[PDB]
Amino acid sequence: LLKPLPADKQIETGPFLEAVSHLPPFFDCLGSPVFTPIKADISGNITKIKAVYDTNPAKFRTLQNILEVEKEMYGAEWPKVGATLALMWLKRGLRFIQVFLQSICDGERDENHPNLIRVNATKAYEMALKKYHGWIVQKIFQAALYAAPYKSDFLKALSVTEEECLEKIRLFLVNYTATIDVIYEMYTQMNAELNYKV
Amino acid sequence: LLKPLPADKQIETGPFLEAVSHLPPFFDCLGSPVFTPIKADISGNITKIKAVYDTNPAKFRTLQNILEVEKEMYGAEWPKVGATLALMWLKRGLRFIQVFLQSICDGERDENHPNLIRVNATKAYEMALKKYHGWIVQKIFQAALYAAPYKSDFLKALSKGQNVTEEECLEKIRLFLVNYTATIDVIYEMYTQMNAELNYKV
Ligand SMILES: CCCCCC
Repeated sequence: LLKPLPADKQIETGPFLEAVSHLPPFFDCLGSPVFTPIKADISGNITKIKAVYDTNPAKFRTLQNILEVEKEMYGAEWPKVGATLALMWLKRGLRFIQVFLQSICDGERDENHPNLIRVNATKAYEMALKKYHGWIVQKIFQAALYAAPYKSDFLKALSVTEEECLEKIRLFLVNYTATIDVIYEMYTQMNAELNYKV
Repeated sequence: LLKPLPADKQIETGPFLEAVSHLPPFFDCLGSPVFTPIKADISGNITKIKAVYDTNPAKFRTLQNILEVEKEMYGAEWPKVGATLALMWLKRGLRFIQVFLQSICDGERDENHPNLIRVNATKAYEMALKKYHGWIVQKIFQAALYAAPYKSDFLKALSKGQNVTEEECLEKIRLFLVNYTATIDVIYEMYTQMNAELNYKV
């Protein structure tokens, strides 16, 4: 469990990194090597933010410290630089995981094919990543969906019943959603969000 | 350039690793983020072979030493393990680069769609990797060719900064290919002789 947001809504870097380093394996529960590059991309971001943090933990104590310090340090290159860029991408993946799991927990599905995960992953993708992907990467997303597991199999890998698995997940989603929201609002407030497409 | 093959055809782990270290950036010359995971995968292999070798340059002096030693270390798990597995996959990416450049150089081409490299990448894929990829990854490869550059850009990017003609670029590549092609053929031969090749698919 991620720690809850303090009153001031600031996120301490070290403990954020520690918690989110546990999430790349989420993609291993999908059950196919097709999803390895996704895990590697999210891990990459985390590694890079950690590297910046470790150069000076006091100065980069919060995620906000990271953005404001880097903004001065890189001037006209910022925000397409350093840990600011890595976190800009990381939050999108983290949002995918949030929308995806929330959707599953809320019982969104295709009534004709309730044990697929297509409508949920497609929803998450739409809300988290689609806007930042060119048409070629979107066609790759579509191919990758044919590697998706059965919902029941994914929930089994995420592990002690299935009805509770969903409840553990709902409990996880509280502070996770709240933290991700704060990070997005931070990017918006600092005009650190970019829109280029891969 | 890669060191030449000696008489004994034993490939020295340290130089080889140093030479192939220059190759992952090849994929950056393709000009799209779509090829990044391929860069990362080949780099991964190189790094893993280095981590095993660094533990004892002497015991792992040769590529053939890696296979011999690991065979003993890991028993029934081998060859699906360590640097042997890493190089099993590395060789396939290296052969992709071999076949693809070789093709380009030799011509080939389509010319109902004249200056797209779909045909050269495709030959290279078929001959090096397709057999080890299941239908989803192959479908992914198909979508990824849409991101492939035109020929000239590619060559432009390969020599980038040095100031060369297309013709000059090509012959530089041809020169490179001699100890590279020879070296990759020897690695493939070693895997066959040591019964270290696996055929599982991704
Ligand atoms: C480099 C991408 C810019 C997006 C902001 C409008």
